[PDB]
Amino acid sequence: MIQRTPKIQVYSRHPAENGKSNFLNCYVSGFHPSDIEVDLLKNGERIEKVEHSDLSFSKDWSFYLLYYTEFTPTEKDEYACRVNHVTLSQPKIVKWDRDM
Amino acid sequence: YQFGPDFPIA
Amino acid sequence: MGSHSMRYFFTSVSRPGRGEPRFIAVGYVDDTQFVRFDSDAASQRMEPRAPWIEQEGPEYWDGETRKVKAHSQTHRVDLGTLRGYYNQSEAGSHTVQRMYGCDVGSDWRFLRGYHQYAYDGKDYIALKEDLRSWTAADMAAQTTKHKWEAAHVAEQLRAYLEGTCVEWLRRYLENGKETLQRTDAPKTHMTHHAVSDHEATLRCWALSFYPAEITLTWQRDGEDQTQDTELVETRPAGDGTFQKWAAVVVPSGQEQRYTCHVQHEGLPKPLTLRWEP
Ligand SMILES: [Br-]
Repeated sequence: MIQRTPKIQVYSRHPAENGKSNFLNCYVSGFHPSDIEVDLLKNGERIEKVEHSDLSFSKDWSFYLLYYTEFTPTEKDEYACRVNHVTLSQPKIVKWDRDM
Repeated sequence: YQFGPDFPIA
Repeated sequence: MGSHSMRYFFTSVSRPGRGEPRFIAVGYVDDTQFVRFDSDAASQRMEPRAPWIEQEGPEYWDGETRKVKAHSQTHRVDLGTLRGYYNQSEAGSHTVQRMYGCDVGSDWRFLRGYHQYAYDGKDYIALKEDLRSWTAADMAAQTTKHKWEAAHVAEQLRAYLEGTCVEWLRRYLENGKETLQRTDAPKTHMTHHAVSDHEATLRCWALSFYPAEITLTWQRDGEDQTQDTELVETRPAGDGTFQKWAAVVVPSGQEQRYTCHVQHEGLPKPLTLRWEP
């Protein structure tokens, strides 16, 4: 079987400003097969109220999903996306960088 | 509006 | 306005340990999802995912649910068939994907149709652009091709793709026009990040745009530059719009030589951004 590992971007919907409500996105794409686990973390802890898009795929058959949650960013809170997929020997954690 | 009434099996 | 598409995407994943395949179907007009079906959801119905489809009446929802359920059963069968064609074990999970749809051009008439099918994430069989002939990747797909030729499947699909498909695409485009026929041009800006005493990164941002197609390119003194650049994949904002950025690393003090050029359907002429602070 072709196995393709996920690309991951972690980003806010709006420009980040401390104290103002926003949405934190984890966009996973380019993967195959479709089974994938994705959590959003705040200070290393799993966020419960995370939703995701309906599974779709690109021109090359690879899958993509957006996972997201409301959040109110601050100066010292750290956020990240944690992904597991059959192609990863351990979960991959990608930290949110507000300039990316 | 989807194609119908069904797709043929492979 | 410009060209438009209607597309349906279907994924089925076998569950060899217990039960039926997982089946997920999504429908789009352009870059806007408007319907979903998920075999694991409670409704067991085709469901709306844009406001402008909610006005369709019960005969529409019953018909779409009927079709999508039948399709799921076809993929259920195919998963068994293909496991046999490929002499695979009953133990593993496998995947079927199908996409089909139609485009209308700038004249608002039929432009093209498509129907493609994949097994385990690889091409299996596809309708050619002529809507009359099939591309089969291997001898398993060749068997399917002979099945579908004998059953005149291409004729049936062509009739849908040239007629019904574009008639419903045009209906959706009108009923959803407030959003579907609005172009949202990218909101652009540039940021500046020192990387050392001698170099800086310029990052050109395109935000809140629709449709998704966009081109960002850097120029130095009016000539395209790809060396020392980075471009991220276009990504969904979550509110139906998209985002992208491109960046270039430049000698500090020379920022003003560099221009970011942004092309998008919502922009009558391309935008040019320059750091002159
Ligand atoms: Br299973």
